[PDB]
Amino acid sequence: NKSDAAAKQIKKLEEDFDGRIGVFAIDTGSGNTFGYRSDERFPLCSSFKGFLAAAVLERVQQKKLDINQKVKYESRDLEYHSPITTKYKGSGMTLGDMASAALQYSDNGATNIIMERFLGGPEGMTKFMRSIGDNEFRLDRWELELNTAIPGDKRDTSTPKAVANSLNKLALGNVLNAKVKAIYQNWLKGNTTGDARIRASVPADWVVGDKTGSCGAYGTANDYAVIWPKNRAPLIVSIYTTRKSKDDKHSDKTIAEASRIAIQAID
Ligand SMILES: *[B@@]1([O])OC2=C([C]=[C]C(F)=C2C([O])=O)[C]2[C][C]21
Ligand SMILES: [Cl-]
Ligand SMILES: [Cl-]
Repeated sequence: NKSDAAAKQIKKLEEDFDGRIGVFAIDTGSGNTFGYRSDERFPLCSSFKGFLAAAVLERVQQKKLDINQKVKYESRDLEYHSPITTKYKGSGMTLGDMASAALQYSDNGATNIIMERFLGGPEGMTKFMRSIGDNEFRLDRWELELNTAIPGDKRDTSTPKAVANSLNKLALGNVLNAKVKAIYQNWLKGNTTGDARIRASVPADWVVGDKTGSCGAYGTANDYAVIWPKNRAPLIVSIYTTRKSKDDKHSDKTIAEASRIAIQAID
């Protein structure tokens, strides 16, 4: 009833913007869930940089990488949208600072360096997600080519559900020890690109961590979040969208509204 209506709201919302919306929301207290197109495929865009930061932390934790290790790149042609790597280029950044920049500012340079040097490229990225029991997620290509978001292209996609479950595992589950879990949570919390998405759908006094993607093509944008309400168990939210025509612009407000809806459905 509280779910059959939630779905109606989402279908109307996708029709409204001539597009396609995928949702998965978990209440980790009640075990309640809500889902619309949650097993349909959607492009990741930048949103996997959230999971890359987690992969770095797992390595870090196995004492295969030092979080404080200097990463040099003074002679690199930094990819477009590297706002943070660009500033430190003359001096390198720690591994920690590089991963968090991948997450928090969606920095392409940080992303690519980490995938090449420490994680085994996209295949390694996909392996890491398998290692935690995510079967849907796939990363095929690098920045920025992975952002094409061409309809029916399965490269570099996942499902809203697979994304949610995964976030749950990494942010709230037992893939990371207490120390590194806390860093991960902090990183998520300090994401700077998500104020118009899932965060705009919740009271100001809930803490949120999130990772957004914006493919910049076929109106494809997304956001995922861990939400900690005041007197309540953490929520997980997962919003994925595409649009019909290559030129369609992405809709921040549609993501926020889909977040409003999902949250009400698991409440
Ligand atoms: B990406 O998918 O992430 C991204 C880009 C541009 C602007 C954005 F706001 C964001 C985001 O939301 O993470 C480009 C780098 C790709
Ligand atoms: Cl970001
Ligand atoms: Cl964890």
